[PDB]
Amino acid sequence: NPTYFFTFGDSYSQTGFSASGTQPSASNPMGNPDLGIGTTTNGPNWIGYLTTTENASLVLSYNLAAGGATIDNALVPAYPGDLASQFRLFEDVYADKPASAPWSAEDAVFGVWIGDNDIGNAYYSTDAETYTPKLISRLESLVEEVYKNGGRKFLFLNVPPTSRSPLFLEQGEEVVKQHAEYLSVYNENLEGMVDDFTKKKGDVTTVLYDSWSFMTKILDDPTAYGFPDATCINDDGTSCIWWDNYHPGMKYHLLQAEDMKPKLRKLGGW
Repeated sequence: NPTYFFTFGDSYSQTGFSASGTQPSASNPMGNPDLGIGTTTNGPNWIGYLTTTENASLVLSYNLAAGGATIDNALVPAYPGDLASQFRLFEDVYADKPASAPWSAEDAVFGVWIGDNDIGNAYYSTDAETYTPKLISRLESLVEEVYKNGGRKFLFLNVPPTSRSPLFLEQGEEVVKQHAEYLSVYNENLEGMVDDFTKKKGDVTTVLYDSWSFMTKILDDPTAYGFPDATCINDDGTSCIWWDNYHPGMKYHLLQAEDMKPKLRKLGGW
């Protein structure tokens, strides 16, 4: 009895899954591409680990995340595959519960990790207090589309401290600070939305995962986690926290997935 895990997000979540590629099955839970391909980590990412390593029962992964995505190109634009377009792909192929993904309220989990690229492209040009609610409201409206389809179990990840990626550190401490302060307001508004949605609906099971505090703990004490420092880059994905100047490697993603497992038990697959 599988859990259907539909995910939405950006390069921290992409695996290159195609809706016309091989579809998830018990023998092939990611569908496509092979587990460990298509990511920004040198191997599996958090979704691959949650699906195949941390799972307590069969999890089938339909991963619609796309590189560089923002929430909606009508707000902060970037690439064609914004979160809105990912939700449209879901509506076009999976929302109506086809034989290849015959999901129900009791066995579908919708995971969303989004907002980093919106912050990264708006943190110096917009007022966080009045602009981040517009981003969060659009996210909520997209979540409502899945609710109307019958989705009831939701996983939201807050934005991690990308302010401390090598890419941002190179821009100076005051830019790190400006970006971090904006990011904090987004994450507060995300938590508020998730709380309000949960209470207003009354029939949903939700998890807000604080990726920000977890990664911050590792960046603040990297050697406790087997990393030599908090800034080095290594594309092996394991020798350093960072796989390139902006994206963490498979070791970080595994540590995060292991941290998430206990917090995901109420969602059915862990």
